Amino acid sequence: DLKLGELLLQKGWISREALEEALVEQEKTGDLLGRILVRKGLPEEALYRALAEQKGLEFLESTEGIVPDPSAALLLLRSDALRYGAVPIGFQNGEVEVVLSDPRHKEAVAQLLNRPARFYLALPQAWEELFRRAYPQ
Amino acid sequence: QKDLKLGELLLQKGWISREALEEALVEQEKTGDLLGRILVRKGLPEEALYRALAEQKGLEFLESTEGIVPDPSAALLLLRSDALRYGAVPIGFQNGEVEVVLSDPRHKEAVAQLLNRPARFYLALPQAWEELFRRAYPQ
Ligand SMILES: Nc1nc2c(ncn2[C@@H]2O[C@@H]3COP(=O)(O)O[C@H]4[C@@H](O)[C@H](n5cnc6c(=O)[nH]c(N)nc65)O[C@@H]4COP(=O)(O)O[C@H]3[C@H]2O)c(=O)[nH]1
Ligand SMILES: Nc1nc2c(ncn2[C@@H]2O[C@@H]3COP(=O)(O)O[C@H]4[C@@H](O)[C@H](n5cnc6c(=O)[nH]c(N)nc65)O[C@@H]4COP(=O)(O)O[C@H]3[C@H]2O)c(=O)[nH]1
Repeated sequence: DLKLGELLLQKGWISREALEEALVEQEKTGDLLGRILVRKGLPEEALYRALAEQKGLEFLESTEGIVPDPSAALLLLRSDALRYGAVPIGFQNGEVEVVLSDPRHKEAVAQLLNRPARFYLALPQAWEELFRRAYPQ
Repeated sequence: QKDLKLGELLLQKGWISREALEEALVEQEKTGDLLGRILVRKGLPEEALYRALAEQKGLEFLESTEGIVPDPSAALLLLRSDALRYGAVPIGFQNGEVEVVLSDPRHKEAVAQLLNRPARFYLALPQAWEELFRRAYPQ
């Protein structure tokens, strides 16, 4: 499995020197590598596609057409949906479809859901819009 | 940003190296291929090409067309044959401008002259463009 910097280097979004400079910057700042690269010109959508590939998620370019199934939303308390950044939106072939806000949360969410699931990843605004739709207050 | 060449823009953005751009331009010297086509074939992400080309012609790059509900009244402003020939899908209206999604930034001027009215242009990747076209203009 590839690290994020290598995935992006291979794709050609960043240069070798750019990756080295970002890693050197991270040694002093503690920032996530992805945030540094985005600040230096990596599109956020390109970052998220690479992070999705690294964790076996499907990146969703848009959430606007999703109609959240209330039956699926039942599988997480709203408080858990927010804290874990996970919106169950529906079912497909006996799996619950779940949209994550952060690929790092895949494992924690999957363990908790404890059932076959298909994981998606969405950018922060599209995720928030989808979350409010599925879990209205 | 509208005054820079494609290579310069990609260099400025950190998406191409000076070496890669030199190679591509020298090969174009012999082949006459479109420059972005050469760069992509040598490994430039197609989306990096489209983002730079969008900046160059003042177009808004669309990461996705899947959330667009094409307004049938805007689609009337182009015959289907023109929509496909010019690679332009009129999708709606905002503030008295028509919103138009292009498949190729090089066609912006020809579409603008034809529409003859205030317009807001977008650029979408080929697959995303074709999907939107077929929705706005079923056969
Ligand atoms: N939601 C979100 N998640 C992000 C972001 N950036 C990175 N991640 C994810 O969070 C994990 C920790 O990244 P890190 O703090 O930068 O720590 C990274 C980084 O310090 C470092 N390193 C990362 N990439 C490379 C590389 O290409 N070459 C070398 N030599 N070291 C790398 O290894 C550590 C683990 O790398 P990864 O396996 O890829 O695991 C990454 C990656 O899965 C972001 O902006 N947003
Ligand atoms: N849909 C689409 N459009 C594309 C593509 N590649 C380039 N274009 C666009 O089409 C125009 C013609 O580019 P070209 O035939 O390769 O002709 C180019 C190229 O031969 C050359 N040249 C291009 N970039 C550079 C550069 O950075 N430095 C130098 N010295 N010469 C360049 O100057 C000419 C004008 O360049 P531009 O102003 O950028 O104008 C470009 C650019 O707007 C593509 O792959 N797909």
